[PDB]
Amino acid sequence: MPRKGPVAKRDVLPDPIYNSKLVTRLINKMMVDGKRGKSQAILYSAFDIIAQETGKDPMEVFEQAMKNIMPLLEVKARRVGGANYQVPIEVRADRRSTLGLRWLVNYARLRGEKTMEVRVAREIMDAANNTGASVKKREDTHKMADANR
Amino acid sequence: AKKSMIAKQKRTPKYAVQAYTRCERCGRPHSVIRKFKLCRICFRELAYKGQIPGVKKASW
Amino acid sequence: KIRIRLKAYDHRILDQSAEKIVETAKRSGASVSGPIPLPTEKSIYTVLRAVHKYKDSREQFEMRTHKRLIDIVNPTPQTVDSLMRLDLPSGVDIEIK
Amino acid sequence: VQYYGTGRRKSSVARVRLVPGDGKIVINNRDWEDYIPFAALREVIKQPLVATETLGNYDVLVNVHGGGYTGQAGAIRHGVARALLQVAPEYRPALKSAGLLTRDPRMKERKKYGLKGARRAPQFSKR
Amino acid sequence: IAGVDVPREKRIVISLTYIYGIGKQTAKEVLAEAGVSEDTRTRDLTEEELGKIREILDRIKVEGDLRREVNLNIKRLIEIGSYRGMRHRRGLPVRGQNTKNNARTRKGPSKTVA
Amino acid sequence: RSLKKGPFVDDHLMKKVEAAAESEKKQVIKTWSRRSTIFPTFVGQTIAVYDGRKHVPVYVQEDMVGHKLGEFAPTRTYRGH
RNA sequence: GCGAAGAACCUUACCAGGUCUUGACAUCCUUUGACCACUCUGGAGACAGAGCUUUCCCGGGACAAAGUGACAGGUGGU
RNA sequence: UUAGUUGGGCACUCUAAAGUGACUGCCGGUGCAAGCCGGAGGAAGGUGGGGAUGACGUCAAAUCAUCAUGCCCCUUAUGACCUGGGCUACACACGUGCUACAAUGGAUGGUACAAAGGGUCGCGAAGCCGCGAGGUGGAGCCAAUCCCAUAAAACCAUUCUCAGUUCGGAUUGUAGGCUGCAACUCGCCUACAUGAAGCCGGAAUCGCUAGUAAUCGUGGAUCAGCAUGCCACGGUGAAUACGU
Ligand SMILES: [Mg+2]
Ligand SMILES: [Mg+2]
Ligand SMILES: [Mg+2]
Ligand SMILES: [Mg+2]
Ligand SMILES: [Mg+2]
Ligand SMILES: [Mg+2]
Ligand SMILES: [Mg+2]
Ligand SMILES: [Mg+2]
Ligand SMILES: [Mg+2]
Ligand SMILES: [Mg+2]
Ligand SMILES: [Mg+2]
Ligand SMILES: [Mg+2]
Ligand SMILES: [Mg+2]
Ligand SMILES: [Mg+2]
Ligand SMILES: [Mg+2]
Ligand SMILES: [Mg+2]
Ligand SMILES: [Mg+2]
Ligand SMILES: [Mg+2]
Ligand SMILES: [Mg+2]
Ligand SMILES: [Mg+2]
Ligand SMILES: [Mg+2]
Ligand SMILES: [Mg+2]
Ligand SMILES: [Mg+2]
Ligand SMILES: [Mg+2]
Ligand SMILES: [Mg+2]
Ligand SMILES: [Mg+2]
Ligand SMILES: [Mg+2]
Ligand SMILES: [Mg+2]
Ligand SMILES: [Mg+2]
Ligand SMILES: [Mg+2]
Ligand SMILES: [Mg+2]
Ligand SMILES: [Mg+2]
Ligand SMILES: [Mg+2]
Ligand SMILES: [Mg+2]
Ligand SMILES: [Mg+2]
Ligand SMILES: [Mg+2]
Ligand SMILES: [Mg+2]
Ligand SMILES: [Mg+2]
Ligand SMILES: [Mg+2]
Ligand SMILES: [Mg+2]
Ligand SMILES: [Mg+2]
Ligand SMILES: [Mg+2]
Ligand SMILES: [Mg+2]
Ligand SMILES: [Mg+2]
Ligand SMILES: [Mg+2]
Ligand SMILES: [Mg+2]
Ligand SMILES: [Mg+2]
Ligand SMILES: [Mg+2]
Ligand SMILES: [Mg+2]
Ligand SMILES: [Mg+2]
Ligand SMILES: [Mg+2]
Ligand SMILES: [Mg+2]
Ligand SMILES: [Mg+2]
Ligand SMILES: [Mg+2]
Ligand SMILES: [Mg+2]
Ligand SMILES: [Mg+2]
Ligand SMILES: [Mg+2]
Ligand SMILES: [Mg+2]
Ligand SMILES: [Mg+2]
Ligand SMILES: [Mg+2]
Ligand SMILES: [Mg+2]
Ligand SMILES: [Mg+2]
Ligand SMILES: [Mg+2]
Ligand SMILES: [Mg+2]
Ligand SMILES: [Mg+2]
Ligand SMILES: [Mg+2]
Ligand SMILES: [Mg+2]
Ligand SMILES: [Mg+2]
Ligand SMILES: [Mg+2]
Ligand SMILES: [Mg+2]
Ligand SMILES: [Mg+2]
Ligand SMILES: [Mg+2]
Ligand SMILES: [Mg+2]
Ligand SMILES: [Mg+2]
Ligand SMILES: [Mg+2]
Ligand SMILES: [Mg+2]
Ligand SMILES: [Zn+2]
Repeated sequence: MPRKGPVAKRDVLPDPIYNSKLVTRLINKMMVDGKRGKSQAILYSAFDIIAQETGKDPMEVFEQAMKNIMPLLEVKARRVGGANYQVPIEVRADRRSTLGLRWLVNYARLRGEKTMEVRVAREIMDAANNTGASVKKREDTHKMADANR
Repeated sequence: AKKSMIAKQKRTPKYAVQAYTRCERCGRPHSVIRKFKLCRICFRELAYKGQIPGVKKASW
Repeated sequence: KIRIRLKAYDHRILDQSAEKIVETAKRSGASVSGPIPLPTEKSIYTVLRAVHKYKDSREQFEMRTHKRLIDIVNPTPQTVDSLMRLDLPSGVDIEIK
Repeated sequence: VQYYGTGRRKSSVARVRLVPGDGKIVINNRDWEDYIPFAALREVIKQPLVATETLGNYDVLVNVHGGGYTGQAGAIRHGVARALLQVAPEYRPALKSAGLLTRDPRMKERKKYGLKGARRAPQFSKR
Repeated sequence: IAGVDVPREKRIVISLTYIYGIGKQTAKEVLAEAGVSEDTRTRDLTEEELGKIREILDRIKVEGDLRREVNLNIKRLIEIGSYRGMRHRRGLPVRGQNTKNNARTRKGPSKTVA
Repeated sequence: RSLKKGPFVDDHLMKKVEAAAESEKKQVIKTWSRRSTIFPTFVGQTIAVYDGRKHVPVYVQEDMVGHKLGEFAPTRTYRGH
């Protein structure tokens, strides 16, 4: 079966305001229908809310949250003897950050406030204190891997 | 019924909106382009022969 | 103050005709402004390839018109006579204003 | 006393002109904050003047047409980068280090018959 | 209040929309010729100004008036034996819509799968 | 004519087949003009309208004015599958 | 969302009713050579009935009305 | 000058003919070599992006209805003319699509930025009238000149505040507009009223590897009128590929 080998990787650009690529990846992950400006302004407003409430720069808060919601073990399906079973596996760094951002946005869209800036800010603040929907998502993933070790 | 169809199409209609177009080589009613008065099939074959000036197979 | 528009389906014979007109006007007259290339215009005709079925198999044909514009500023009787007496090739269309 | 550059991006083309002055950016006889009311676009436009340390020594007057606003900004950036390249040869490495001299070659592809887009294909069903 | 009890939390326009026979632009025109602004809530209406609203609404056909009118309109078509009367009786699309498939607002939920 | 060109009635139907039935008007009118508007002066008479096969006789009442002559002669037959 | 890059009439090949038979469309034949167009009457229309009417050119030819075949005419089947 | 308007000039974009330019050509590693991984310069780097281009053969695959044709049938009819109807039927099942189920949103006001195309028995401006679809009017155009032609998403203010609702628009009632001899069966569009299902969809299944998918508008052929279809054009613009 074909695939001819490893492929190149995308090269994102640092954000014009917060000079980091991870902010750009978060903005891309929140994007809908190719509307960069909307998600970009939403992220800027959410970081404004963060800086207003916590009182410190939003970048270290964001990095603490991401470090707090990145996974280590994950469950993958293996087909042996005609049956499929879940098994533990360790993520690479790229997949680590990918899962972190995916869960962050997925469980920030499912909160219960009026706007999206508030939802994103509250999710980030919760993740910075080891609490929230995104935090438990990596807690069970650690649990699910152990129960099938 | 084909020669009667062609003859009726050539005749002046009872009303102006009665009139329609047919390919001038083969009396075909559908798919008639009206810069050439040709249906798609006659158009294609005459274009391959090289007898429609200016038109050539489009690569772009 | 004399305008000439030339239009054809290919640029080789039309290039020859335009250059020849410029040569004759320069010979029998005094002045001429070089041939300005007007934008070519192309039209596309998409046609079903089969006779009965097969919508998804098609064929494009195209038709391009090439244009040039020439001006003579110093008009003299010899220039007008020579320009009107030229025998351009068939397939090249000339319009003099 | 004038350094000229031509930028292009997508279907946008920009005539950028650079004259010694104070830092006044002019776009289509309109102010550069009135023409571009966002901020990241201004950052990407003034990247070429920040890569080298010559941000506030020049005025740029630009003349853009074609494409959309991000295309406007990309064409302006390319034009000012080329104008700075004209100002002094020694700017050539720095502008090359950030990829500000490359004219971006990717342009919108072609609609193909039998498909709904360049690559999008109709929905398939065995039965 | 005005024919019926319109909601009291909302604006006057949106509350007036709750009367049968009044939509959006008719509500705007009512509040325009009634000398009343439209950002004021329904709770904040006075008695004279609401009375002008009542006075204004008496010249428009609303609730049972319109229901009787439309019912008579349908009944005439039914009882003169027209085509639209037949369509009204059988519960099929009245305009020229196609019924080979997909006419469900008139035929109701998909009936017994044969 | 759904415009301000006036209403439409086909001339052979009205001219002297409707305006001519003024004395002893007790007979039917056969017509193929399904497309004619029922004028106010049509009322009282019975017109036989072609439906594709047969001439269905319709007796013009007071409420039929403004409708088309063919609304009262269905073309398709269908009885409960 | 296939022939169909356009089914209200026409398209139209299907059905009902009303009509035609060298014919709606071609070559030759025999007499006449410009026939057609237009007005009114009847009819749903095709079609019939009266008047003004048809101006070939240089024996040739393409057009044109009448009568008759030799023939035409089939989106009929494989 | 209301204005690139007028004068003036090809400087710059642009237009279109002829050339140049990219070849693992140079450097390091690896290999016996082909080649593979990185590096320089360059607008572009590994057949740069995309088209047209479909070998020998397979399926008695599709088409006697685009055309042509052997053989077999009809010939006061299986040929020919006309008006009306039907191809639009409706208990239901399947295929391909469009619109939504709302706050990354709805309504109102302001306000930027395209490309590719069509126009002479044609496109149709300004001004005036109408709530609107439209009417009237006739300018400029056989067009890099004039018209179609308002781009829409995006952005800025005010409001709504999670509600089957200021979501959603089906369905139905009345009054109209155009094209056409004619709009009932059976056209498209508008105004006011009405305000259905629908809270992101089960087992399952489809497309897509980059200016792609996703999303927003624009033009054209057919065409008196009629497209959510087809064919093209640009605006904004991702995620992921460990591996067989
Ligand atoms: Mg990648
Ligand atoms: Mg951007
Ligand atoms: Mg034939
Ligand atoms: Mg037609
Ligand atoms: Mg075609
Ligand atoms: Mg074909
Ligand atoms: Mg196929
Ligand atoms: Mg191909
Ligand atoms: Mg300028
Ligand atoms: Mg400008
Ligand atoms: Mg300026
Ligand atoms: Mg200006
Ligand atoms: Mg451009
Ligand atoms: Mg193609
Ligand atoms: Mg398709
Ligand atoms: Mg399909
Ligand atoms: Mg399936
Ligand atoms: Mg009706
Ligand atoms: Mg109706
Ligand atoms: Mg319909
Ligand atoms: Mg129907
Ligand atoms: Mg339907
Ligand atoms: Mg159907
Ligand atoms: Mg059917
Ligand atoms: Mg269906
Ligand atoms: Mg319905
Ligand atoms: Mg039954
Ligand atoms: Mg398809
Ligand atoms: Mg059909
Ligand atoms: Mg018929
Ligand atoms: Mg035969
Ligand atoms: Mg056989
Ligand atoms: Mg160019
Ligand atoms: Mg390299
Ligand atoms: Mg490209
Ligand atoms: Mg190539
Ligand atoms: Mg077979
Ligand atoms: Mg097969
Ligand atoms: Mg088969
Ligand atoms: Mg078969
Ligand atoms: Mg045959
Ligand atoms: Mg045949
Ligand atoms: Mg067939
Ligand atoms: Mg057949
Ligand atoms: Mg056919
Ligand atoms: Mg029926
Ligand atoms: Mg589609
Ligand atoms: Mg959609
Ligand atoms: Mg709404
Ligand atoms: Mg707006
Ligand atoms: Mg613009
Ligand atoms: Mg243009
Ligand atoms: Mg058009
Ligand atoms: Mg248009
Ligand atoms: Mg436009
Ligand atoms: Mg509800
Ligand atoms: Mg409706
Ligand atoms: Mg209707
Ligand atoms: Mg209709
Ligand atoms: Mg309404
Ligand atoms: Mg109701
Ligand atoms: Mg419900
Ligand atoms: Mg809800
Ligand atoms: Mg798939
Ligand atoms: Mg691929
Ligand atoms: Mg879309
Ligand atoms: Mg939309
Ligand atoms: Mg659109
Ligand atoms: Mg679209
Ligand atoms: Mg459009
Ligand atoms: Mg269109
Ligand atoms: Mg049209
Ligand atoms: Mg469409
Ligand atoms: Mg429509
Ligand atoms: Mg679409
Ligand atoms: Mg792969
Ligand atoms: Zn043909």
